[PDB]
Amino acid sequence: QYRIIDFKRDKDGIPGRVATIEYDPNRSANIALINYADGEKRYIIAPKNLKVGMEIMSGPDADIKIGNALPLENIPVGTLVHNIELKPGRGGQLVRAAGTSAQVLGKEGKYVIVRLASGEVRMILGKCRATVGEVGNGGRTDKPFVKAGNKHHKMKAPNVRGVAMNAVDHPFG
Amino acid sequence: MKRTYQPNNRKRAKTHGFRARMKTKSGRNILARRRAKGRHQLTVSD
RNA sequence: GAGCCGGUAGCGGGCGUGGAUCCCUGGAUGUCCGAAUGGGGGAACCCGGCCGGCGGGAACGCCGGUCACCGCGCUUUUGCGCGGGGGGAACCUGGGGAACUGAAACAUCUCAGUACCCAGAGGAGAGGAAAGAGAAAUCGACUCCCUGAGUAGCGGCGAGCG
RNA sequence: GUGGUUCGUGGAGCCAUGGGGGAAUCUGGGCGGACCACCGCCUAAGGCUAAGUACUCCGGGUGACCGAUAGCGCACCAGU
RNA sequence: GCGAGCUAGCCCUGGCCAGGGUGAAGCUGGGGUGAGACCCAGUGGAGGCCCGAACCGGUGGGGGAUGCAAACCCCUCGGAU
RNA sequence: GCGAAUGCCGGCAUGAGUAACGAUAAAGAGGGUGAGAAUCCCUCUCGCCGUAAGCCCAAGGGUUCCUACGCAAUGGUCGUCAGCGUAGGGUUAGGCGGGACCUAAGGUGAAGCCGAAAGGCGUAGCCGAAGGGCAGCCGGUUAAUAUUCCGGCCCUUCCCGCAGGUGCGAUGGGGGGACGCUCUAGGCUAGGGGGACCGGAGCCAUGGACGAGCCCGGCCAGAAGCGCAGGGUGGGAGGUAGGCAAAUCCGCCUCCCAACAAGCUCUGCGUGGUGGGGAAGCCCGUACGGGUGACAACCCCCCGAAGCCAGGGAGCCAAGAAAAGCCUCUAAGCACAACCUGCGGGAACCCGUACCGCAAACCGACACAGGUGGGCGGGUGCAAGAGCACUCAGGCGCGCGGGAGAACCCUCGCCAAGGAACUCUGCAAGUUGGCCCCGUAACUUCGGGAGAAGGGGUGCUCCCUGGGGUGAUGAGCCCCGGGGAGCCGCAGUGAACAGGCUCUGGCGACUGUUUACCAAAAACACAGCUCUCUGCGAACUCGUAAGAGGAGGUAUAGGGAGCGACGCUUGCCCGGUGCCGGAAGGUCAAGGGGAGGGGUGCAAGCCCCGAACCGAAGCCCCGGUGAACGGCGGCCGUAACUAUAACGGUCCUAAGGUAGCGAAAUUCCUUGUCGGGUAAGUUCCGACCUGCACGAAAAGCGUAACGACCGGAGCGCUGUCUCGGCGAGGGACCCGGUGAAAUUGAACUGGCCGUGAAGAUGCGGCCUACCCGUGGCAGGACGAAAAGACCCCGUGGAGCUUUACUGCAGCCUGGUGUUGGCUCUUGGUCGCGGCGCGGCUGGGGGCCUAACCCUCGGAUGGGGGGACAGCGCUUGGCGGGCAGUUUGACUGGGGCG
Repeated sequence: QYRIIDFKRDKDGIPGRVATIEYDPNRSANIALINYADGEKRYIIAPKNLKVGMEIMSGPDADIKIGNALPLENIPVGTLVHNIELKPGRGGQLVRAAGTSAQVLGKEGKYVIVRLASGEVRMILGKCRATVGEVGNGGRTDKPFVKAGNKHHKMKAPNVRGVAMNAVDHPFG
Repeated sequence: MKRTYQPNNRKRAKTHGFRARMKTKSGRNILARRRAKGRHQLTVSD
């Protein structure tokens, strides 16, 4: 419903309980309200799995318990993640419903290796974080916009195209 | 038929009105232009 | 110096040589807008603290006065007391700044540092006692008029500029 | 690397500066047009300075200047 | 310098589509197999979906040509959550 | 010193007493006033609305509104009429709307951030609305106002007092106001309908009936008290590793009461009691009638919302805005005086109202059949319904009237007999048009193509029968069959609104969207595919540096793109070009860096030219590259009794067209040749295929459905046509009233055959030839419109293009700067193939790191990057993205030549 919310933990020792299935319409991410100890909440990432009955978190400590997330430092090798913590705390550093996250495919000193979900590879840094678990996007792909144009229903630009025009109009155009 | 005249108090006013002109460099300009220059009254005055 | 209540000549009424109309200059009022500046705003409207009479408050309580924008100095103390800004036909220097058109094209060039826009000074600014000019060991502020001179000279050495 | 100057890249200086190096306090330090010797001038890298020229909104004067389609377009409940 | 009270858009915020028709997901029940696939029947009510007013339009013909009008009148037509 | 510039300005004639009265929703009659009335007032027939030609709220316009006088001009005629003139007068609110409250976009904007200056952005706060919020309603009352004035009924906020009560006491917090769409239960006013059941004013004329007969109405609003009706939340303790920066609030975990319980916000009764209340109505206009007095009646059953309770419930996806009130509390003061309550007295503003308002008062310059947003829109009939025909309330007859009825244009109605042959074309029109039953083909992505195609039904009468709402169900109402019998007309959706169907082909799939005043299409758009730049502080787009956008997106993503479902399938060539990679080698800018020469120099010196070598991207050179640009051979021979071919011979090219298709909308020789369709068919449709010049990605062959697309054919039907011929309403014609307009030197302007500058009323010869007019018919006056748009000419202009010229924007790029330390290293060089050293100086690799930047993540500290780079200066380069010029003459037309 035209809004944002959470995206980056950094208060821990906190109790992570899988709020609920609030599959969400606004970023290809499907998240559920994450119930913290105090009671303070957050429509959190959609890293598939972690059943309703919440039951997680993270921590400077550990707990690969699927989903959840800590610094690079605190992370296995051969592991699949998201909550792409690029720079030191820059919260998320990639993978948006981009299921196929990154896989600490080898780390090095204040530098941890990452399979570039998108489609390449290089390294991050020290404390830098990132929570494993999948994504959530049920292949958020495909699906037919049949005899109409989902598009429009887009609210998402018919910013339509052209290319053939009659003129000689717009940038590199 | 829809000409182009349908005036709109709110509108026309707003849009044009002592102020504005003022607020502006330009506006201001001509304005004090008109002023002397011509005499008369002015927009909003309208 | 003896007539008047403006252009209105008209009705109805009136001031005046124990110096009226009007001519001057310095005044006190100067409602609302407008740099506006207390606050808001489609100008000429609608809103707020302090003082204020106290006011009809017939045995019941309000306008008036006021006041305060913000950038400037700095007696800094908690900052109290001075300047500004908005104009303005034309003219002034700085800041920025163009094609036409001429060259019988047009890229150099010209129109020009013009036209315009901007800022700002003034009643005038501009500028102004020389690391100046030139060469007779000669001259001396800056400015402006005539002259130097359409010369010395700049140049697709062309139009021109000069 | 541009300016202004008569100088449109030129044998091309002075003064003014966009970037980078970054001297001297009187035998110092620019200058007289590449530069150099000698001569001659001047003393910078802060400031103020009325008067002599310009301009007419204003007021006056004067006209081989006009007369209501001329003159400012507008001689009077016109920049309406 | 002047303009989106022209028009093309885009942001914000309300209003508006008389009637009718077609009958997919589903859920209920029944159906030979292990469960099922899957069938059928009921319910059900989607779709830039159909038939059509207002409303949006303005092909196809008719008039009009110093018109009613610097684009309009007439018959006709498409769209119609 | 002026005809004279389609000259400017002013007047004034033309056509011309012909053309027009702004919708073919028509009028006509009696009286009245007046100088004078088709055009005014009263009255009586008649016609048009009626979803309007209704009242209403807005926006816009602002006295246009009323009343008494008046018509000079505006009223396209009059005119005593006016939305025209002068004068006077009219619109009042604690509760309606705007503010004295709230914010999203957006706009402003102290601080903050960047510009040559003007300026740009912009936090918080403020501006900003029929979005949020907020305390009333019905009747009366003037010439006009009215939810404001009357009155009857219903309230709210502030203040002072006292009475009672309780930690009151910010707005900081928390809930909180807060919402999508499609759909639907339960209940109820609005609204409608039958009542012959109640009240009353009268009638019946006519043949008939005084009868459940005709005609009016039988309602509107309300303290709470009160039962149908729902409508919203649960209730205690404790822990509060403690949040929502600060504690009791709410958020989160644990144990008990965890219902149809109790809670708190709209409709019915009603009913306090008021009003209305029509038909009156004795005084009074018995008439511009009605102002104001009987009594009214005040009742029942029926239908029933597309938004009344309500923030419903159910489903769905594209998954639905922020600040007053309520409770928690710090500062803080009350805490015998702070807030809640009760009663009594006291206070309540600023500006808006008239009338118009699907409009002569609003935009179209005009009383112009143009547009303009919301509210039920009364009924009867039609399956339903703001569609339709008639009409209710209310509105109006178009502001020019008579008179003839000729041609002729308009709109409309009809036909025999034929029934498209008319013609480019069934363009038009006419067929057909509504609901029920029967019945439905090729093909299919099985949904559809079906309303397909093709019939048959419908009207009013009586009979017996079955159903769902009807509080049981018993004058009441509805959906409905049923089946039987029967009546009438040419006809029985009787009128009115209402598809022609089929057979085929081509393109594009499809609903679309678009060139406002020609073109709605095979044009774009697409859902869908493929290459593809991009790791964030993205990449591209605006921007002078900030900055926004992007995106609070993050590779199932964001931008660049050529095609444009789905199916089937996309082959061959990287020699040139763009690009991606390479960077060893050639080249080469600024620059370092020295041989050497030069000028002056008595001399130390003092200026230049300077070159060997080191030196950047670029370009040259190697490769990779096709849903990147682009291209994808020629002729001679041969079984072929005749013809490419199965094969063979070759010259050039980078290979040298593949699968599908084919005279297609790419095939001019052509109406190509064969076939079908026909009385013949240069359109079609099938097939061949020597494809003048298809071809897979600006796709290629096909493809159900789909199209106001285009083309081909058959049934149906009609004046489209064989000529039509009749008619109805409207101008045209005669009357009265009014009364333009472009063009025009001027003119009393005939035919001829000849002529002239070679298409003459005006010149020659001749022949007919009285003067004027009106209703017409087009030929000539080279008629009107417009100093040709097709043409060439001006070394005119303006837009797009690339290996045109140049230059800038941006981008890449060497050295230089605020760009600091530490170490690892190889190269040059001159000196003393060499090695040792030496100054020189060049390359480069590293965490750091103190600039710089960024970073943030809750503070100024940490973190990351870091000598980068941003960014300044010079270098060089790409560079049609843009800016400015240019691209000759001849020419027995411009060009090509």
